[PDB]
Amino acid sequence: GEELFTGVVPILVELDGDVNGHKFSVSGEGEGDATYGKLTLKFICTTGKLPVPWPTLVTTLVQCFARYPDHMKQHDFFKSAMPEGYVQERTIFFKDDGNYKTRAEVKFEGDTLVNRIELKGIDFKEDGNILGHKLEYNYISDNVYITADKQKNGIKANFKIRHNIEDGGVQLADHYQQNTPIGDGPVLLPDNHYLSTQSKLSKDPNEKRDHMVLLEFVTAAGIT
Repeated sequence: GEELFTGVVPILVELDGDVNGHKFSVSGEGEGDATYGKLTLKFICTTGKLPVPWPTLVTTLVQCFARYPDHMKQHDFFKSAMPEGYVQERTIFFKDDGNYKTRAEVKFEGDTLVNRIELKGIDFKEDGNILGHKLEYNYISDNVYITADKQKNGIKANFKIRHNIEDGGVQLADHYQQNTPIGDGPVLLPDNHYLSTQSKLSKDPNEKRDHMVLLEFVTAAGIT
């Protein structure tokens, strides 16, 4: 499975979302180079204006592109599930606001790594930081804490994203994650570790559609 990642791999992302009844879709394209933990992606809202902030979608919109140090390669669940892929599910609780629930299938379609996602958001405040578009657009950086889930032959993870708000404050997004293989072959069930992830958000100055450019680095850590 890891052999599929030694070079540059094209990526396609497709998301359908509904947040407090606001429906939208996002498409993305780019490439990943797991040797360097490196992702370059561009996302477009294909239905018009995105009804939530782009930064709140970053985590939802391919952790198989993590750089695992040589000494940790036996702990890389994500690549070990390929090419058949895995189901990635989250609940994302926005403190003092609504939540997202997401279900994605991440797998190869030929030579392209595809992430197909459905997102449902409920209980948001119409004037909160999310539906009110009060978040900064710049960077997200944090650590994804992974543990084995022997019962689903997969993994769980938990992490926090501390989104900066335009007034100087913070909007916390508490993430709970589960991944389960699609296929029936052996997978690597890891010791506890984390992915150190840095996402840089930008705009394509020639792009008139509502969009997000992402440069991301993802590195496994936490084992000696």
